[PDB]
Amino acid sequence: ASRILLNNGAKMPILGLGTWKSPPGQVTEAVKVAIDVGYRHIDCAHVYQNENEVGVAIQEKLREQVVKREELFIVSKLWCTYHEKGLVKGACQKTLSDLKLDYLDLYLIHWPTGFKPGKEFFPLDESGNVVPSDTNILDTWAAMEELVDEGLVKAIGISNFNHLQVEMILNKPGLKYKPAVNQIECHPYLTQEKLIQYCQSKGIVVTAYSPLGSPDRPWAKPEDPSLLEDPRIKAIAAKHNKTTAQVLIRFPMQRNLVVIPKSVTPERIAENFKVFDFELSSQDMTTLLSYNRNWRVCALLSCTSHKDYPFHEEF
Ligand SMILES: NC(=O)c1ccc[n+]([C@@H]2O[C@H](COP(=O)([O-])OP(=O)(O)OC[C@H]3O[C@@H](n4cnc5c(N)ncnc54)[C@H](OP(=O)(O)O)[C@@H]3O)[C@@H](O)[C@H]2O)c1
Ligand SMILES: O=C(O)CCc1cccc(-c2ccc([N+](=O)[O-])o2)c1
Repeated sequence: ASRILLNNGAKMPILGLGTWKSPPGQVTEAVKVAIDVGYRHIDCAHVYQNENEVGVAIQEKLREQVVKREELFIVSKLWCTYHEKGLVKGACQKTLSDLKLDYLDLYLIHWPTGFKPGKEFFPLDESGNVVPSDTNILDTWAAMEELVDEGLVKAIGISNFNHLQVEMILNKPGLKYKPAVNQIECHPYLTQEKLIQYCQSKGIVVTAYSPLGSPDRPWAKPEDPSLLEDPRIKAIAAKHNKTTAQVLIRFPMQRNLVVIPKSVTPERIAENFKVFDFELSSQDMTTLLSYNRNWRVCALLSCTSHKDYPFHEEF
């Protein structure tokens, strides 16, 4: 099956196109190509600074009648500087305006860490520490629930929440809507078994981000581990007559995850979608899981003292 059922009753395509780091001059064509070759889920965020350009592509394909709005699954995320209850709606509305949509299929709290509101996405003190917000995440969640009730979003969820943070949302007094999704980093070097099992056991769908290990991350070092170049993964790919990237995308799919590889290269966008016609064996899956080394692409030193920093806990 190409979609997974969410706890709001909607179906979410298990493959989507990522857009973090997609240059604004290239992302419009990337999204157009993606839709042309079958993608029906785009992962966006205000902090990526390219939602207007993503929106241009979506709008053209809707106008062209290449795809109906009901067939698309568009995801965006509430940035850290908008956790205050009174800022949530405006942040969502700005994203809707940029994407040129009247609703989002899914809106995520991007990180559990709230930051001081202002123009800067990462407000810093004079010593380089991020400046936190005092807004309780449970209050941010209530504000997210209001978006469902106002028709701006069909589903709400969370991202980069650890198990205790997920539990805190699930245990919120007066909880109205459970989170539909937790979007987290996940790949063979950070397999996330514990957190995934917990989320799935609660009916929360997990989306795997950076499934290729984010080789274009700005802080990449030459000596870092590289999934795409791992000869063991290359060997599994060769056995199946697929590329290493295709194996890396298929892997989370077979764990009942959604996966959102990013590309702005038309040939790769197409390659990355050709993952529905082969199966990794259980042995392949266990072998890929065995490569776990708790290696994390996405975490910032500036945030490590924030009270809600998610990655101190084991999971
Ligand atoms: N919620 C969060 O906090 C969070 C954090 C990180 C990421 N995300 C989401 O997850 C998406 C994916 O993660 P990511 O962008 O970090 O990294 P990724 O999808 O793991 O890797 C993207 C990199 O892989 C390259 N690539 C793509 N397909 C390839 C292929 N078939 N062969 C070889 N190279 C290929 C891309 O190059 P080209 O583009 O040049 O083709 C790009 O450099 C993001 O774009 C974003 O939407 C969310
Ligand atoms: O958020 C995205 O989707 C991409 C930008 C990014 C990349 C890496 C890290 C953090 C980030 C935001 C907050 C923290 N933190 O460690 O608490 O890290 C944010």
